[PDB]
Amino acid sequence: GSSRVELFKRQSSKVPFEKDGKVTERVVHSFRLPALVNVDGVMVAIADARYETSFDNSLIDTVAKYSVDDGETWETQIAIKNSRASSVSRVVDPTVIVKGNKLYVLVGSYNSSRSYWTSHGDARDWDILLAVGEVTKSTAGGKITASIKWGSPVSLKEFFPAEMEGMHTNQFLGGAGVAIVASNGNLVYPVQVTNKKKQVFSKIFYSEDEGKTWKFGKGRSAFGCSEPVALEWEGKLIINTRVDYRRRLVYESSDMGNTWLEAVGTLSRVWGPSPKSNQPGSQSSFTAVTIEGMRVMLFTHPLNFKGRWLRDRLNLWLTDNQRIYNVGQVSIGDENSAYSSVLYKDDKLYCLHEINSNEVYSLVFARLVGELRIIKSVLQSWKNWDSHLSSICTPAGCGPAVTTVGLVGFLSHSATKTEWEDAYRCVNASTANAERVPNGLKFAGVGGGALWPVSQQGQNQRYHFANHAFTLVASVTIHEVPKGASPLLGASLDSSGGKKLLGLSYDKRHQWQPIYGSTPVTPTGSWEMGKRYHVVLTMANKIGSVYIDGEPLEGSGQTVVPDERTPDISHFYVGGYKRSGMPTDSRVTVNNVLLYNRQLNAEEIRTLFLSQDLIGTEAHM
Repeated sequence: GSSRVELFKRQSSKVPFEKDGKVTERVVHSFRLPALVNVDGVMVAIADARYETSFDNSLIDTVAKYSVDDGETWETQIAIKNSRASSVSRVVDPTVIVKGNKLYVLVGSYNSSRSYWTSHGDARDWDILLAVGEVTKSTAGGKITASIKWGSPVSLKEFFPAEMEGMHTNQFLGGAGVAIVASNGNLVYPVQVTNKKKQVFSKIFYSEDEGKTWKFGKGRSAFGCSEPVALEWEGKLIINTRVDYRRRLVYESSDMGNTWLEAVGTLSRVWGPSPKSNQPGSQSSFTAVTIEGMRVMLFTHPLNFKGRWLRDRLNLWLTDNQRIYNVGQVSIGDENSAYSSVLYKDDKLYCLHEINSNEVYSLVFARLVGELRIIKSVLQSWKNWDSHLSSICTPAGCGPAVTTVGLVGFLSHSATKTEWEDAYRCVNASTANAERVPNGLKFAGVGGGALWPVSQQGQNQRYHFANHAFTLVASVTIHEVPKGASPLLGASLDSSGGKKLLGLSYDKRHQWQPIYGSTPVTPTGSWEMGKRYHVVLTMANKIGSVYIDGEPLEGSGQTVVPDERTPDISHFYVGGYKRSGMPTDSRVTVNNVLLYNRQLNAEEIRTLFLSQDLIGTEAHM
């Protein structure tokens, strides 16, 4: 269904180049840095127009295209022009906010420097400009048209302090793409800033007065975070950052960037910049939108299988801040496709992104028909499994409802010869020696069990939250007394399962063996063969607990990770290690595995234990 047109056409599309009072249509080398938004039904595409070469330090104006026929035709204009002082004069990384009929565009402007802004030792070639574009629509003679009056840029330099906590400032740019209007009316731009030590960091730069004046939040990301892109979610700014050669860092701020906290329990470090997460990162589109009644976030980044800056394979992601789903590749085949901008308008999905051959960049305008289709299906799957659980009439008359808050994965009835199927469709677990049973799998034999990947997910690690906090729940039944300690459930630190963050085993004397990190295991309680047991493992604040049938076990509530270090879980193991190299034999049935991104409370745990017979997806198929 999806279709595209080369909309900003390299070495071809012309723009009105204005110098010293004179305007001429001028062909442009390369187009980059797409920003695609909506203003009262008017579609607006803003970007770099790189006249002579794709090189960063060269002649660049900020181009605008606009369409009132959902992008079948466009008008073309230059939104902002550089100073024309020299052949490297340039306005850069145009960052857009829409509020009412106004386009607020923020750009760096450089007169003559022949080096990348980040390499600079002073602020002698730099200024930070804001220009406002006023969109007007007309209905003359029954023809819907639009026009945009671009005001003169204004310097916001007076608003950049010489100092921030522990440093002296140098320069700052917007993070590019599209920024936002906060619910309180504030213009909010995430910004990339340099200090005299040449560190790059990201901040929140905001206006409470329609851009008259600006202020910076006192807080900041870690050093090395550039081109931040932001959105607002349940009252907080979520600042999504690029870190060259490292996983992307994601932050949350509830007070206009005054205080920043890494989004460890949701989105930070999920997205790698390449298969080995050892290459340059990218600009990313990141918006919060509503689709079929559901508030969600869309996020794009290229997979960069090729490496360096080529950045092939622009991929789109969908999240409700709990589950994270891979929509798929937006770009075509293995073309280089780095920067992008996703717009949801009148229930249609679009993307303006780069394609680059031989360092010559064009921007394509794609109708993401196939992608939105996949999105709605996944979203209806989410709403409906949350509804299922939610509608359950818990035992003690109706009890407290089963929590879906923070629930990320659900392994139940649906299964396959070699995979166990996630109800929320994001991450399946692989299985071995498993026979299907109502709402679960029956496992047996050395090498049996199911593995639910964490770090093993690869480049994009959606369960990364597990290192900071989680609750893994399951119903289990043991079918033979073991010859020795054998596994049922757990979070493994290494490939085997031999090193465990937190886990439950069972032994030859019919006692439970909970494993807390590397602490010596002390057996406890009692279990009978053939009895269905409820198991819950929680982990939070470096403390681990293990519950059976709703009550904690012996020693529950122990430290499982040293103060200093952050864990790096490899996978969860269910009903065995799923490893041929591991000598144990778990003859067990696991049903309804649940995974939450927080430690459930007493009550939630009791509820789940009481409703084990009801959550299973067998009929609700």
